[PDB]
Amino acid sequence: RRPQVKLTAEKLLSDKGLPYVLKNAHKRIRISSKKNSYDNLSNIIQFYQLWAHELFPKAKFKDFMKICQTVGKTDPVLREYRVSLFRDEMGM
Amino acid sequence: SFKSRALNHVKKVDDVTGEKVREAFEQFLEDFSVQSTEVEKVYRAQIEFMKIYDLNTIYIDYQHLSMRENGALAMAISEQYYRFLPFLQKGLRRVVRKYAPELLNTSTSTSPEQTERVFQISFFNLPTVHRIRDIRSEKIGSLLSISGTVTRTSEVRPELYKASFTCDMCRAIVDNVEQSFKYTEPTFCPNPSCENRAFWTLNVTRSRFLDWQKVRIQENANEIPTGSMPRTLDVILRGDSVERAKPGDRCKFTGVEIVVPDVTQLGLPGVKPSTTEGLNSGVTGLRSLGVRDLTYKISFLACHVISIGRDQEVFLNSLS
Amino acid sequence: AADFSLTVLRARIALLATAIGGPDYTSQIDPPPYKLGDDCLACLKDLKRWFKLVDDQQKRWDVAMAVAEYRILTDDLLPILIDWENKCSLAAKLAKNNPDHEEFRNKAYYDKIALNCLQLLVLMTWPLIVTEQSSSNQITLYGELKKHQLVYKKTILSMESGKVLRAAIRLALDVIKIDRLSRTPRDNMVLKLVLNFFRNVIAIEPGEFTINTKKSMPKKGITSIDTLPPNVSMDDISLNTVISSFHKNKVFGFLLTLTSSLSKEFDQDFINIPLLEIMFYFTKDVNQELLFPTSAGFELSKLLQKEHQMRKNVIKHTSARHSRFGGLLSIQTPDKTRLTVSGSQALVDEKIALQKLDDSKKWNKRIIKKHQSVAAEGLPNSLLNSQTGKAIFFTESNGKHFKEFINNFIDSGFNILLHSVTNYFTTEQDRMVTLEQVEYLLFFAWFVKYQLLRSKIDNSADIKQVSEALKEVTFILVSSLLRSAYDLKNWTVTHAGMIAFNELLNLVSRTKAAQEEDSTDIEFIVSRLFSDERIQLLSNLPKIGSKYSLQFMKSCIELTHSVLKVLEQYSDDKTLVIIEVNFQKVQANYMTEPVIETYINFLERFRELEDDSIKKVFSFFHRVFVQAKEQALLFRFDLIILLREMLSPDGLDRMSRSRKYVSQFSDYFLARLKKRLKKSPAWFVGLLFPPLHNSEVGFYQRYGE
Amino acid sequence: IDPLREELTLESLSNVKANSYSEWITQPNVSRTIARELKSFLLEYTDETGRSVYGARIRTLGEMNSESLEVNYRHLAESKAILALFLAKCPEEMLKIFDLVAMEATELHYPDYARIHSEIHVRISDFPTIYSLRELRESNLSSLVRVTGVVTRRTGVFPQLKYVKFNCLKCGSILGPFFQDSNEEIRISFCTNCKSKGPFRVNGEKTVYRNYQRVTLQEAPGTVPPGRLPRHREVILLADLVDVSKPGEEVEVTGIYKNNYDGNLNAKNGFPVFATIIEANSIKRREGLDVFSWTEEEERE
DNA sequence: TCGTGCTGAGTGATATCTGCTTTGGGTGGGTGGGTGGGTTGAGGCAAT
DNA sequence: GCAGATATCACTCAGCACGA
Ligand SMILES: [Zn+2]
Ligand SMILES: [Zn+2]
Repeated sequence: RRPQVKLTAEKLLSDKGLPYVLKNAHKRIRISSKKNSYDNLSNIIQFYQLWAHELFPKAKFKDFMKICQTVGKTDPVLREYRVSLFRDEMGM
Repeated sequence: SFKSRALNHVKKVDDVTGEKVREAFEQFLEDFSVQSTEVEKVYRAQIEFMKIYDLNTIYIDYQHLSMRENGALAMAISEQYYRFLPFLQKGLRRVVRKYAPELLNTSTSTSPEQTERVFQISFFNLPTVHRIRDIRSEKIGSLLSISGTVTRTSEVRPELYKASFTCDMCRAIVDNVEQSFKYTEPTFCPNPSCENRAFWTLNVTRSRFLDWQKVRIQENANEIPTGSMPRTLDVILRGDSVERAKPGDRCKFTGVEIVVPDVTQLGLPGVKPSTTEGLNSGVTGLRSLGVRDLTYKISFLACHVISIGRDQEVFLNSLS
Repeated sequence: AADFSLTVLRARIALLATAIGGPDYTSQIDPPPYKLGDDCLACLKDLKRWFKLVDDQQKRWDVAMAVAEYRILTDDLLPILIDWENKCSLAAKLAKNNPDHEEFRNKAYYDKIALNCLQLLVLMTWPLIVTEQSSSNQITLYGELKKHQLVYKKTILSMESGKVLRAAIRLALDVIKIDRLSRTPRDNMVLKLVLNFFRNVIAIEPGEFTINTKKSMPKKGITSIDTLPPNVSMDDISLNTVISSFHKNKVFGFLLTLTSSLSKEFDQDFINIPLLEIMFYFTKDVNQELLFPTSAGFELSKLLQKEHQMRKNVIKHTSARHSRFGGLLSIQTPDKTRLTVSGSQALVDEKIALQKLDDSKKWNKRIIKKHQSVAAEGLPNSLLNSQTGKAIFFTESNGKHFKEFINNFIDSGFNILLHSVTNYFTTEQDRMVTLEQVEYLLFFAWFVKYQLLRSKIDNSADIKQVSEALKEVTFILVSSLLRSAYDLKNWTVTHAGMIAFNELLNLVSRTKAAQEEDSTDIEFIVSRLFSDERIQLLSNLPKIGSKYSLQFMKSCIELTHSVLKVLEQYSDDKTLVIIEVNFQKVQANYMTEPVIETYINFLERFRELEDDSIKKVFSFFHRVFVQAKEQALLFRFDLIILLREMLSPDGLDRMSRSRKYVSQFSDYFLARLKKRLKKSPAWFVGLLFPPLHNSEVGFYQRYGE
Repeated sequence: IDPLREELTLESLSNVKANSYSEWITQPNVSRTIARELKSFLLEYTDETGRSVYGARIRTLGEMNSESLEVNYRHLAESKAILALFLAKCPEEMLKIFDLVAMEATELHYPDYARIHSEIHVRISDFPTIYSLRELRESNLSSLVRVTGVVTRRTGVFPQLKYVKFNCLKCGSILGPFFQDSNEEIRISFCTNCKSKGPFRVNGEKTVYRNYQRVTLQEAPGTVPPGRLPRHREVILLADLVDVSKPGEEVEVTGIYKNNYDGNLNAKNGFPVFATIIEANSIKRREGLDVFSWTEEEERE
């Protein structure tokens, strides 16, 4: 009767998602030599889990990562953009 | 013709700590000895005594357990007794096989009724004795001794130990089903082709039963605070320790403090489900309890019991 | 009619059973001996005919079930067999005391009866395999027959302290006594029968729980998978009881004599496969680690100390107050929105709050695990499907006897047996069935591993006792079997061959290390086993291993580590030639995304893993990270989650050896990742999706330049 | 020759080849052998004087139109020990076979006796082993036991179905005949005609009933150790045994000690406990039978 | 070296279904109602 | 009309082999 919510390229490419990550990802995340490795890993996973929950509350963190892997493998439009970001850096 | 999948017993994860405790218990039961007036193996001699006289229960002194192996074995058995009890029985059975093979089986014509002997381990001489008021929920599943006065004694009843069912569709057999607290029936038929899942018939002839007696005890009067209602408790006796406690007298029990759930909520065939003013609400969430809540009630499984308080030739023989 | 026919068959079998004989209760002697009926041999022949006509030709098993239902084996055959053994013992006593004394009236009759009972027992203890062509009747009567065979094994090992084994040994002595050149085919048949009897006794193991799957899993679910008879417990049929009974009856001596004299006093066609299968079954589940290390008290104290640490770590997550105390937390995310998390412990620690928010989610992504039981392909339970850690516990005496027996065999006749088996099956490569291949490879691998461990532990023993392991013919046979298995997609034999190849590599490396001068001969063998096709196959093996069982992945890890070690050693020592082999290109062939995926999937089960496996996986991780500088491969997200899970207080034990490697690898990976991320902002998104394969930006993506 | 018609010997019966006694007895050949041996014992047993005791007993049974043939356990043990052992270990099936054999023997003397009564129950009189309500344990389940006590309760006489015949509600199919155990009600969880798990009902107005009564047996006050609680059980009396005792009597009950699943007990106690009751096979009052009774010879004195 | 169409498999939501009482007892009441039913007897204690 | 326990059907997804 109702199509299942699914992590499509459209949601990822929306303002919330990859654009949000590129906007503010280095400022919030911070790996410090003084702090232990566990704390830095916790901080990184803390940022990414919050972003995923804001974007895709449906799936847990590990499931979100696996779905992201599959989508990146499949979707061509996602590949287009992923190549594009790298291309801009080569330009820079 | 049909689709089937198989689960292998070797896939099970074994308990390393349980096996280590089993080995330690076996070693203690084997090599332990006490200096007499000569030195003799107390427990090997006891096992020989049982073999000759056909006894099920083997009494073990707790002080001996504490003495050996730096007391680690004693700590393991006392702190967590419900967990380690099966492993102790396995070790006892292995030792019996090693030394007295014939004791394992139950004892003009042949008799096919040769069932496995259900050994029972009795612990006594605990360094400390508690009271009914000192019983707490922090020590559920621990080996402890209590004292009280027998106020009632229910009749001896048979308790379903290991059932054996037959499918109503293909007339198969499923044996060695463990009953925890209620009438438990199998779920999946072992036959790959059969589709039966909830229709079974109990084989009352091939099953096994244990003697069961419930004894109520109240705290001794002198121990009670002035002008206070005595607190009662329920004690369960099994095996050879039935009809040992008697009404009125004062006895010392040793065993494991267990907690009995409200079996009606869990689901009993035939039966229907179901001071404090609604505050005694149990725990909910299980799939079996779709919307109902489970409340608990403390009890006591006792393995040892002690009674605190014809012609000339018969008496003379007793006298040394 | 069919039901009436079954009833008539059961009645006839019961009547035959009552006609075999019975205890002589009339006699005053009341260890009641089992007297024999006037036509006992007639009943034995009738039962043999029943088996032949019904069980095999008609593709049925009702006859076996009928025989078991009336306790024919446990109440008749064992009595006559043990009484025959006792009578022979008395006869030998009389003969030794006085040569003229001869009281064995109808001696020939007694021997024929004993042989018939032994053959019947062997027939009743044959392995049961379920195949696709088996009839529905053959399928519906599997569990019952398995339970009956378990009861048979228990009675065999228990009745009169297992004197049945002594009787079989006595038959073996009677057979061997006659001269080699005077031996007729019947004697070889009897020897094969005895060996098959021993194999059947050792092999019997509990069956498997098969359940119909026509409809969905009920919410009640599976309650138990116990598949034991009523009166039989696990310890009764455990290998410990088998070892104890064999030692008490002096069974190991017979096998030692048979193997020692092979190729000097016996034929090889009726001997090789029986002993080979017997010894594969003997070490089917044994783990060599247990063999080579009160002690129980110290181990119990250590385990209790570990459990106490685990409990302390768990206590940190539990609330001091009761469940219904209450307390709601509202954690606000940076985008001005707050999510509510309950629980007292979530108030103080943010990590616990986030973790609970994660767990509260209900939807779970699919995980499909299609696995086939060994019984489906007609293979027995062994290291292939058993847990990595499942250890059979032995008593001190039984373990000592097992060690002594294995040591004597290896010192005596392992080489001759291996030579005979490998020659025979090189003559007969084509018709090999999966069972024989798996058994032979597993036997080879187990014995080589045990010899390696013994050599490492002590120098008193010698390493040449496994000389046939390095012999060329065995290596060619193993390689051919592995290649055929890979070509035909037979994963079980593939796993067995992987284990065997790992063991061969360990052996070759150890022998080269021991004596480098004599390794010039060894240098010949290595050139063969590193062929281009073989190198490609080994490189591809890890790639496919990702979507398979844990044991297969463990074997992949082991084989990869051994291959890398041997290749590095040989490249460093001299110029490796199969085409000169450079370590760089072979290393590059091993750096691929599927390999890393397989490794990550393996390390996901670190809780059930051992220290050595963790050390090896992290050694390979270090190799990929540093030696080749391919950090882009490991810049994934599953690795980050796994690292945090393992370094968490509730994860891998803090006071553990592996934690040092985990911490070092973390530190290094985090430092390098921070450097790269600072250099390349785009990697903030690359951590999620797999690496590109685009020529324009692939080089920049991977190497950053 | 039909294999099912073959009969074993007497000695072979002692040699048991089966998991349990009931399985051994239920086998066709063993059943036929047991029937033959019981018939021989009934038709060939003689006392010191040589009089055929059971012939006269059967004649008297026919004279009074009674449906009970009292059999002495000692005579059976002396004649065929194995049969006595089987009867002690497995009372239900042995008693069924004995009832059939006794109905054949009775028809031997009175050919048309089937018209008067169709079933002649066999009652064991003197069981050597005597138990008490205190010493009964799980090992005595499903075996013949002789106990002594005093009746302290009794219920009225009611008819109980002896052969039931159920029916379905989805398809309306009617199930076959069954045997109604005195302790547990017949339960059906699946049909055979429509083969559905739907509800059921009791139908087949044609049925054969039997009398049924229940009494509460309590331990004799004297036998109870000093100041201990007496132990009581419930005894079920079927046809031919109802109204054989009234409250305040000392009786000896020989019967089968059976058990069955009771949901109420499990819910109450909290453990899997089964209710137990004794299915009476013979009731006697508690020298001889009665001193007050006199004989024709005494009346002359 | 690799991309995509076909397939078996398994949950999710939804269809029918039984049940909607239940129960002996005064801290479940009598505005829930008797067509849902409840029929002691000994022993202890205040009043006198 | 209403809540709960139960079983039915339909739809969509990850693996597989071949062809490009
Ligand atoms: Zn079934
Ligand atoms: Zn029907």
